[PDB]
Amino acid sequence: GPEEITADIPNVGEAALSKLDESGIVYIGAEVTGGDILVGKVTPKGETQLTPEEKLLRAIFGEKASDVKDSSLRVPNGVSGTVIDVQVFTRDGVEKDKR
Amino acid sequence: EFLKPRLVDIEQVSSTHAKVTLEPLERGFGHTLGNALRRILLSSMPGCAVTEVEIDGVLHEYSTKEGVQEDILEILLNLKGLAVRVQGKDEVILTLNKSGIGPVTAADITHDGDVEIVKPQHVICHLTDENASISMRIKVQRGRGYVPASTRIHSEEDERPIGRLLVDACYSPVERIAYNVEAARVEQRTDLDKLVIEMETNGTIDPEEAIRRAATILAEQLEAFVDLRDVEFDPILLRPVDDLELTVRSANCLKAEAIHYIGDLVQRTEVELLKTPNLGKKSLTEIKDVLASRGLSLGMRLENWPPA
Amino acid sequence: PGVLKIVKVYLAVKRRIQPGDKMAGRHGNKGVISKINPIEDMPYDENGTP
Repeated sequence: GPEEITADIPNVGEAALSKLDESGIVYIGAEVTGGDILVGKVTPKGETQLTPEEKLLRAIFGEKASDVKDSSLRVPNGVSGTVIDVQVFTRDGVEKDKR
Repeated sequence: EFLKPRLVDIEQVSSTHAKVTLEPLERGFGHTLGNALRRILLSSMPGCAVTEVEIDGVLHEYSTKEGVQEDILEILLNLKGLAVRVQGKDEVILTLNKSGIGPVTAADITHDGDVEIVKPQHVICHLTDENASISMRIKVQRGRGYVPASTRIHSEEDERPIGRLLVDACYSPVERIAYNVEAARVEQRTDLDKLVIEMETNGTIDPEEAIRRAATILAEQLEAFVDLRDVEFDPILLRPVDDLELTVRSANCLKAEAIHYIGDLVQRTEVELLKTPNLGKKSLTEIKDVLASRGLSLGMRLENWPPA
Repeated sequence: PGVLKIVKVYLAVKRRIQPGDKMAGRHGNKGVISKINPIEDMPYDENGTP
């Protein structure tokens, strides 16, 4: 399927979501260091056999039940400093990003 | 039998330049006192400097504001040279707002209660159109030495909102200081020495007060010489033994072996406690099972064991 | 065709001078810094400029 990007990333605490907007990329001017998450990108996974364990997982948790993976770009080691710009570009036809 | 220096004939050349004279001095003490005072004054002098700022529309230091003639990075550099004098407080906030055409200087900073701007012609930005405005909030602090913005971390205990600009702090009002040694004018004494200390600050400190501060710092440092003389940490450990919900049979066995603490049990490797009477192969598994639940496997090695 | 949407992020880091950093003139003389001495230890002329 498609690799949509959004702020809502499963299995990541509210501490790492402090510096992301409604689209899923860091605010301009946020001072970053270490390995903080920069872009929230999800990669779909394949599953078509809804076993009862997966059924109860989807019942107690969200509809996806964290099936999707999280291929989110992180700050590489030894790199610090405030962000400057974000350069989102969109393919024609698809709904444009909020920013 | 040593003459005491008296701070006399202090004269001021300009708003920054200053000359302090120490009339009575002995043979070799002039250079000693001059060097000590110069090093003390250049190293550690209290002063006020801008710590962080907040401009209305900016997000970081690497941006620009429409209508101003300088980058935000440049504006921080012109602000770093701003010198203020605060009385009775240490976290004074200096808010300035200006609109129109022409340079914006420190003279238009809002008149706070007790804050004296040494020079009011210190330009910090320029405006270039009639309808643009600049609104910033400057925070000044009091310190002792050079404190870079990057080094400090305690200021990040409470999260800084995006928009708070961090600027380095110098805190040292003394920029240049030199001393000179001449012969005193006293003729009744055979030969006497006088010392004059040319001091150039940014106008934030009084030269006499600066000399007094250096002298008291030196005296307090020397106070330590006038009387020489002188001639199991983890919370999971150190817990009561009867907290692992063991069986009745293990309770008496541990008491006989005198395992009264959790950490004593974890230090026993599997080949040696089996020799204990009536330990039980299945019961031994129970002790291993409950200790594996806490993540404490048998066979660890400690170094120091306090009684408590 | 395989790419649906792209995002790029830029960082800005200020590198203050420090002992290991290399400094050179424009006459073939170079070198690495060895120590950032305080102001009060640098040699000073008669007027006191270090």
